[PDB]
Amino acid sequence: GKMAIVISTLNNPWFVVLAETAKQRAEQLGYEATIFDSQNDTAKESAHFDAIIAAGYDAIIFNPTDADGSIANVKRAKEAGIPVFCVDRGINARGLAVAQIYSDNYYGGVLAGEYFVKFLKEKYPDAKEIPYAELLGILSAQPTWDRSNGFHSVVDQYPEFKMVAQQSAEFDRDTAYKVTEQILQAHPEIKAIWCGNDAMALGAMKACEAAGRTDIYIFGFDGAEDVINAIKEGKQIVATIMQFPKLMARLAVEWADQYLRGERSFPEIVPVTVELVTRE
Repeated sequence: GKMAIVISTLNNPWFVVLAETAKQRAEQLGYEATIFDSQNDTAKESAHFDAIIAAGYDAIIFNPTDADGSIANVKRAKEAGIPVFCVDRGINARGLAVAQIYSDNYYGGVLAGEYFVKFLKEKYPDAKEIPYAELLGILSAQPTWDRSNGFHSVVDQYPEFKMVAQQSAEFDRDTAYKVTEQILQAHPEIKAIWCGNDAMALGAMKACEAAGRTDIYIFGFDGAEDVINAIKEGKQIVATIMQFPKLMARLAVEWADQYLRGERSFPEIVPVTVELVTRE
């Protein structure tokens, strides 16, 4: 059998790992697999779907370019009797894809908020107020808000923690440096910074270092090598959340295999868990 891997782009290592891992796993499970690159263009994606259908692929492993724009493509595959398993990104429709597998950003935010409170209440057990800042990801991106909302679902229950600044740094390291530099001038009372990803945590740390604010504790998300090393080295970044993209890609392929072997009972919306990383 053959599986088509339709990836949103290959211009970012995150997506390359997803596509290549899926192809590898399909081959391990005895299938042929081919990667199709949509190049962040829903029209290119649509053309790939039509080619894939015409060529009679047995399953599609899909990373959509747009949660709305990609719906019609999955519907055409469904009408052609080709099962679709989404990975990393989803579509805003049910009953079309067999399953939509994604990293549990909301739960990661919950884990991060829990540790934020644990760590900071250990450092500051008596403080009436623990002011902090939040760096958001890209405002239009679902992961931005799943992470932030998860964090706040925990931290907002502890009124002593006071968010005195909240701003996007675009999931970007250099932007986070600039934004953090400004936040430190405007809100020097902060004791901590919660960051929607590791790139932004690294930028925040460099801004803190430049300001001599080595006392401020920083919390991130992704499990990037540089942040894991910073945490392990006892730097002021003290936590992150590890994601498992290879497990996500492999799960989509494994479920596709299971489906072709006759299984039909799959949940449609499928979070793949994440894990807290700390000094200790």
